[PDB]
Amino acid sequence: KVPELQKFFQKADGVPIHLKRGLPDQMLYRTTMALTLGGTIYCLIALYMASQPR
Amino acid sequence: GAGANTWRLLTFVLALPGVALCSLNCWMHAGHHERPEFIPYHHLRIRTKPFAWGDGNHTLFHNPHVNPLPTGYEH
Amino acid sequence: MAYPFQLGLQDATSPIMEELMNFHDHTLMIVFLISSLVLYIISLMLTTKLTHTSTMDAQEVETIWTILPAVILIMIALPSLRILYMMDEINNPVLTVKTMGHQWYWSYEYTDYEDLCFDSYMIPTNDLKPGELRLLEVDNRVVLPMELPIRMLISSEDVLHSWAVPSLGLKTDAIPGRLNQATVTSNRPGLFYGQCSEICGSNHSFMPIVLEMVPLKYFENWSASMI
Amino acid sequence: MFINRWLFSTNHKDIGTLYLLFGAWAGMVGTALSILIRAELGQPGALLGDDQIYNVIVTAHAFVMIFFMVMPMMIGGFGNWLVPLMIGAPDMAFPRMNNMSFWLLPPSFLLLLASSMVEAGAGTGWTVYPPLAGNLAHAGASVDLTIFSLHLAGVSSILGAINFITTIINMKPPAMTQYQTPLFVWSVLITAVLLLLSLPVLAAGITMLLTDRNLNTTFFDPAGGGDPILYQHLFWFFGHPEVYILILPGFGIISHVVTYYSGKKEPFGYMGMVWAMMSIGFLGFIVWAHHMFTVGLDVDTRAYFTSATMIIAIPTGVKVFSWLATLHGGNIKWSPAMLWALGFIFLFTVGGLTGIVLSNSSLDIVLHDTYYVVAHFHYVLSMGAVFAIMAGFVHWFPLFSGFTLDDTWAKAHFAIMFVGVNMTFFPQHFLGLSGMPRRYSDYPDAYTTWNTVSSMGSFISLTAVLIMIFMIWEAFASKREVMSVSYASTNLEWLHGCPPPYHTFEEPTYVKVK
Amino acid sequence: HYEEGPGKNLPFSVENKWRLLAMMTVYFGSGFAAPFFIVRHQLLKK
Amino acid sequence: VSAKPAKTPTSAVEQAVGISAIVVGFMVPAGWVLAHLESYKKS
Amino acid sequence: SGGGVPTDEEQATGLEREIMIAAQKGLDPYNMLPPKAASGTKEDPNLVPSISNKRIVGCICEEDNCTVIWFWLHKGESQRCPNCGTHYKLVPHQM
Amino acid sequence: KIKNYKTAPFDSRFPNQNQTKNCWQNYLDFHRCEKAMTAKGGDVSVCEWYRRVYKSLCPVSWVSAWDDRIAEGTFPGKI
Amino acid sequence: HQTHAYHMVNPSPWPLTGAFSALLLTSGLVMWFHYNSITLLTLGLLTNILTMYQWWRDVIREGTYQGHHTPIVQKGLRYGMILFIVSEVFFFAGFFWAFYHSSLVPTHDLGGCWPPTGISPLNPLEVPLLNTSVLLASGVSITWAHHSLMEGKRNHMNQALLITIMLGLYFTILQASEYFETSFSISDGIYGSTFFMATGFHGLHVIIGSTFLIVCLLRQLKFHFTSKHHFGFEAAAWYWHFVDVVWLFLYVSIYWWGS
Ligand code: HEA
Ligand code: HEA
Ligand code: CUA
Ligand SMILES: [Cu+2]
Ligand SMILES: [Mg+2]
Ligand code: NA
Ligand SMILES: [Zn+2]
Repeated sequence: KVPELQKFFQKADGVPIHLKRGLPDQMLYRTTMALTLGGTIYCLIALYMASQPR
Repeated sequence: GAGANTWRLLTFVLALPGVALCSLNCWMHAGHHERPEFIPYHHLRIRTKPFAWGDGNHTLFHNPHVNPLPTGYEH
Repeated sequence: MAYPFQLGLQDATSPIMEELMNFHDHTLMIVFLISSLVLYIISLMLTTKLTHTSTMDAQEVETIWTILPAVILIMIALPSLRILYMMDEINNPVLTVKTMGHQWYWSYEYTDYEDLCFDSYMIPTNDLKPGELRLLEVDNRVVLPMELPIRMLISSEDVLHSWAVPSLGLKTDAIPGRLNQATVTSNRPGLFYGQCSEICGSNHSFMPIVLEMVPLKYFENWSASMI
Repeated sequence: MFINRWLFSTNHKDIGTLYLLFGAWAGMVGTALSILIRAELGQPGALLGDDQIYNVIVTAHAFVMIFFMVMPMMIGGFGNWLVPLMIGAPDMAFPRMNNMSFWLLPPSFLLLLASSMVEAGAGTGWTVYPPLAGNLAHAGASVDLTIFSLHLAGVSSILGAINFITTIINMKPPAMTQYQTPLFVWSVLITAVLLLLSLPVLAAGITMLLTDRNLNTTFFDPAGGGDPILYQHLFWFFGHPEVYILILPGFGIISHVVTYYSGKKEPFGYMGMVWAMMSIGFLGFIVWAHHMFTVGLDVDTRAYFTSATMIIAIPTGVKVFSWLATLHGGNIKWSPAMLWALGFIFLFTVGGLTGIVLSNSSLDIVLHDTYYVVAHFHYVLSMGAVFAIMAGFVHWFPLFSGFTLDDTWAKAHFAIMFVGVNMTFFPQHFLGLSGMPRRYSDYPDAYTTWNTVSSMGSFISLTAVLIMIFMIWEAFASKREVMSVSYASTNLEWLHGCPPPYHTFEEPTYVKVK
Repeated sequence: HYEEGPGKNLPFSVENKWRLLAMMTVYFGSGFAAPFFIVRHQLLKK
Repeated sequence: VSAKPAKTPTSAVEQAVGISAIVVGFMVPAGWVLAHLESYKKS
Repeated sequence: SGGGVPTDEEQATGLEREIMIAAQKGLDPYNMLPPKAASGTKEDPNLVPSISNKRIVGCICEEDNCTVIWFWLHKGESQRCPNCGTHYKLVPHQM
Repeated sequence: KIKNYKTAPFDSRFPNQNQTKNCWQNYLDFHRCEKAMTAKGGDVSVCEWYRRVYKSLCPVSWVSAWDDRIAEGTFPGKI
Repeated sequence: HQTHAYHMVNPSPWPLTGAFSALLLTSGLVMWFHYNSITLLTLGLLTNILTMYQWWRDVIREGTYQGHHTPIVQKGLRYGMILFIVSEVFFFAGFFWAFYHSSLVPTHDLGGCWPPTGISPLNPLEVPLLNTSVLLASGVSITWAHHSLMEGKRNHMNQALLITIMLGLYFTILQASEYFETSFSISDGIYGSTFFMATGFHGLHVIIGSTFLIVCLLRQLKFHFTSKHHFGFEAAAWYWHFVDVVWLFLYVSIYWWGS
């Protein structure tokens, strides 16, 4: 199963190799970037809330 | 050097029988000791900042059979 | 203690700070010499119209180039090691005083005999008597006999402090759980002013040390009076 | 389009550009902190009140100027821009790790800013000595956020160091040796070696400090069995390698600038430069306890350590005298970067000589934590490293941007920069000799006058960097181009034009041995 | 492909002097004004 | 390094506006927060 | 127990396949080894192949010399080293 | 005797800057002399000089803490 | 085109995503130790595992399916891992220096002897020698695995890597089960602090090595490794030899000497 994935990944589509599989790599890349953006903004919200006293 | 069957023979003579023999040796020496009587030491069982899991006094691997709290043991 | 427009060090009272001052003059003369070399060469060799921009012998001057800074560093380092070994003799002291650096104040124990201890806090700026010094005057001055070897054991209760008097040439770390030793002597009586040199919180500027050095009979009278 | 070019970038020039931008921003943050410090020390009295907020400003000034101005700009920016251009490589070996190192840097900056914002404050000095940095004096989250800032910056610089060593050792043409490379390549090789050899020591040290703070260990608690002298040992075992890291790519930059603008084909004594840089790198690892001459060590230990300072004084003397020796008979072109390099030579000589005065433990009894130390480290850092950053920036701003700076404004900027730093840091020698300790928010009256003079000098340096910003804008307000560069045959980075294209060295260099 | 040439290898446009002057002064002024507002924050706390 | 004549050359007045813009944009916020410290100390 | 593990003469693909196929005939089109056919005269110059109209050429024209000197070399006749004068000629046809 | 003890002397076995081990070992040596000649039953005050050594050398907070832990029975030193 | 034999990487998000993931770990530890929040920390841990999975999966795609891995590239990756290993040497050496400075001169609060009074140390001749022998046997089995890889044996390789992985799992669960039933805790002075920090960091590194061995196994069962271009398995052998010589230094330093 390696030489036929070798045929699959040697394509001149111009797509980067982390969107070359089509659907599922695009799906978990989108979910990864969405959850890390949400985590970053909730991290800044948490840091700003911790900066203020009670 | 750079053989393949001689390394299988080497591991099947030395490594796994040695680990099995040491496992039997640690099995015949698998015996617990009694609980030592408790002295409230000061450089042992410190509490400066409480732990951030569960209650705050228990450690992460605190087995109550052997590990003492600063205020004695648990019953 | 310091006066306005002071350039050099505070002058010496202990013998140790006299040898430190003489060595400082020696090494600063050496620094002036080699800075004069560097400055005069860089002023010289950018101020010509002659040029030489071809292949040059890479290794033909390196023996003098290597032995001159080595011999000047040896000439620096030999009196450095001499005065470095001049602070670890057999002391055979007369008095032993213990200092503990508490949280932004000092505490003093004269407990060789008839245990005596007190605390030193700064006299505040609004509560200064006329003529006194801002940020350098304490409640209880720390009284010692003069021209005698005095052991001074320095520690702290909680954090890192630095018991320092510059004019006597003393600066020793006050480390919790650790007892460092200094020796202090004098040649003149009077008041000597130092302050903390290690970062110790929000009033780190606000702990001074005042060493009042008096004769032996007046130190005995003061020790009998304070107990 | 923008996101793939800059946020997802995988070539060295873009990452070097982002280094230059981030380090300029962080440097101006540090400059604001320095103006705040000299504003507290200007007149007697408390402009800010307590010493806690002043210590917060001092620690913030130290971390922001060390790990976020000289470190990323110097090592990352100049290495990423020039090292694959000097050795003729198309890119770095691991460009994704280089991009990760950049993008870990502003998390570390945000964590440092949040450490400053939390009401406890990390007012400990840049030495994070316990038990002051424990959970008793600083019970709070400021010291922990500081520790994680140092963790993130350390991981960034280990990744960059690994990438730099593999792209220098491996990505050369197969005919060139290691002794045919330019001098800045050697400086960043040795810098990356000491970076990955020194950074895990402070990583372990602040990890144990964190577990002492929040996991109830007694690594540095004297009431449990430890001692803070162990922390001092690990911290300075990193710490003197760190300042040699701060100064070595500056040595490479000034060697390149002095070689170029004098007209020379090569620096005088290339083998002497290479030997002295590896000697400084090898010998900075065994000199750390000159930072603890008052902790109460053995007298034999401090004798060994001051001898170690002398034998580390000799090879940088070889370097500075050979920098003098490569000015011999050269067509001295009076460029602004030449003025930065000559100011580097003189002021770094003065700072090193004051360090040699400090190197004697006998006088380090007197001058420990006074302002004499502050004058020493500012005459090396704030003059040598800053002047080398400015020399590299002025020399390679045609390469990075494509436009040439106005040299008249650059000479004026050097003039007021020199006046400002020299008037800032020369009375600190007298304040250290008189006996003002470090970390003080208020001083006695006898230290007033020099402090007043010193405060004035800081504002002049502000004017310097203010007009520096105008210089950059003036280049982009002029859009004057470059037809040609002189001495383009010896220097490889000038051979593709100004600025070089995105894809360089697709057809690599042709060099043969036989 | 990405732009190659003078002034285009930068993450910001340089085609106008005045908006780029405003960009530089707000970027470096935010840098210069961050620690001052931090010091204002711990003074305003207590 | 040779330099081309400027494609969009600035004059003296625009450089004066530029230096005044840098000075005012750097001295309004820091100067404003330094102009009253005792107001933050609950005057 | 037999083979099973493939050798890299059929499994390896792409650029690794290209350099392995070309390198077994003594050819290095992808520049991993220092080049050959060295003579500085104008009748037998130092030949350099390319895929474009010019190439950066680095001369170490005497041994134990630190600074390589770099110069662009274009098509046409044999240009010279800009301090020693060894002749370099460009033949841009390789792949 | 060795009395008229003005202060602590220069101990050649511990001549460096750190002086924790001097007062620590002198306090345990005083207690060990007390235990040894209480077991012997003789004049236990002949090593009273050793007592005055820790009067002069390490601070009264340390001595008070050590007295408290030896009164409760939480002394890590083996006496 | 491209005539240099170096590898040009496509634009990549996992620098940015892993960097902000590390930011989430640092802020999660701060919000856990001081404000007791788990959610940001777990979000960061998920972001690391997703970022590292995507990154190393794509490095697998370039190295195996697209053939960008020249000998110059493998030499560069070898240099990079060797430098990472040397960095971890100096990390564990800092921990060793902490333990040696702690135990060389015992302080007065401990009583002046190592071990301190009130603790019962683990004597080395019981079941720690079993886990030293387990790591040694795993090193021998991975050396047989590497030699069967170079020779061209497949089923011998599968048996060897399987026994290597299960002895690594046996080692980490044996260390964990012993540290359930140890007689002293993290708050039991400098001995407990040094011991538990050193053994916990070694346990984290051996579970990292076990995970790297597992992904090496599932790569090998999909025929990724050829007869000579098998740098992932060479990496597994190098990191495994690293982790058990580190454990040999821990067993000599802490368990045997002074206990
Ligand atoms: C750029 C960074 C840099 C550099 C290069 C150095 C270089 C040196 N440093 Fe320094 N140092 C710091 C940054 C740096 N330092 C910092 C940031 C601190 C503060 C740490 C703290 O907070 O405590 C510090 C602290 C510091 C101390 C602590 C003082 C104290 O705590 O009381 C000491 C002790 O002597 C010291 C010594 C030296 C020495 C001996 C050198 C030498 O390498 C200098 C040699 C350089 C030269 C240029 C001289 C060569 C020139 C010649 C002409 C030849 C001379 C030959 C003869 C005289 C014969 N440094
Ligand atoms: C990189 C290191 C660095 C630099 C540049 C500086 C620069 C300056 N430092 Fe700093 N300083 C330290 C590192 C540095 N310092 C450290 C490490 C301490 C010890 C902290 C402690 O006690 O723990 C310290 C301590 C320190 C104190 C001690 C406070 C106290 O203890 O009471 C003081 C006050 O006088 C001070 C002042 C200054 C001043 C007035 C400058 C001026 O030079 C400011 C002017 C600098 C610049 C303007 C930077 C140049 C940048 C540019 C020109 C822009 C670059 C951008 C491009 C090229 C695009 N410094
Ligand atoms: Cu005590 Cu500063
Ligand atoms: Cu140093
Ligand atoms: Mg100190
Ligand atoms: Na003030
Ligand atoms: Zn030639």
